[PDB]
Amino acid sequence: QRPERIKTTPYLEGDVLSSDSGPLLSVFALQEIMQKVRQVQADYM
Amino acid sequence: QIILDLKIDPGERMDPAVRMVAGVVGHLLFTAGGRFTNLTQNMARQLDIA
Amino acid sequence: FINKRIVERVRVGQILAVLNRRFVAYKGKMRIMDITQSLKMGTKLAAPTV
Amino acid sequence: PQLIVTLPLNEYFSRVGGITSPDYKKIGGKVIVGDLEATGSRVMDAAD
Amino acid sequence: NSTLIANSMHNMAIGTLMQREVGREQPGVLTFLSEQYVGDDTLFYTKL
Repeated sequence: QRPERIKTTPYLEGDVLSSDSGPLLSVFALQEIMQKVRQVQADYM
Repeated sequence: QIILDLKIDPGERMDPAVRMVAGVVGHLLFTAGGRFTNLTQNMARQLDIA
Repeated sequence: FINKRIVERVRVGQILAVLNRRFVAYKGKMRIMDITQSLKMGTKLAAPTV
Repeated sequence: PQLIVTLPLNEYFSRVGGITSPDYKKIGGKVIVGDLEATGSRVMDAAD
Repeated sequence: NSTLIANSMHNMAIGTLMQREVGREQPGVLTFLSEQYVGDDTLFYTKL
């Protein structure tokens, strides 16, 4: 349907490692920011 | 809107060759040009040292 | 004999006449933290070995 | 089939005298299995 | 055919996790100078 994903040579073909999406990455970023700020506030007075 | 920075953790030890190769890679993986940037100045200094 | 104002008879009209010091305070919506211990946070770099 | 793969490691870990510092890269000296009674005296080899 | 190697190697992993966690939770209090793995037995020479 989309011509830019047509692969004619095995150079661009490879194994699949993992997969992610937007609804996971958004909460992941929020969790990372909150964990960082909590750790910084906890480590010092 | 998102800027990277170097993280250090005293509880781990690693091969320094990994740091050298990472310093090589970081000079052609990221962008720090005159329009925008992807990394902090401290990380740029660390990559230059590596 | 001591040349100090330890106890003084004061009228009610001049109770608040001792307000002459300038005090500076910080907002409650901002945080104050001590980062003295942050000066020792660092890691060493090992020399490569063959 | 187990031997076919696991023989070289049993051979390799028999050596002694490695460095056991946590910051050293090689993990060969960390394992003390096999590093016992190589001298033949209990008092001599356990002086650490 | 690889019981001792697997056991000592697993203990190496366990000790690595122990060092990581004790470094993370309480930084600078304890420094590991030597780690020793044999069988299920584990030994540490550290500075307090």
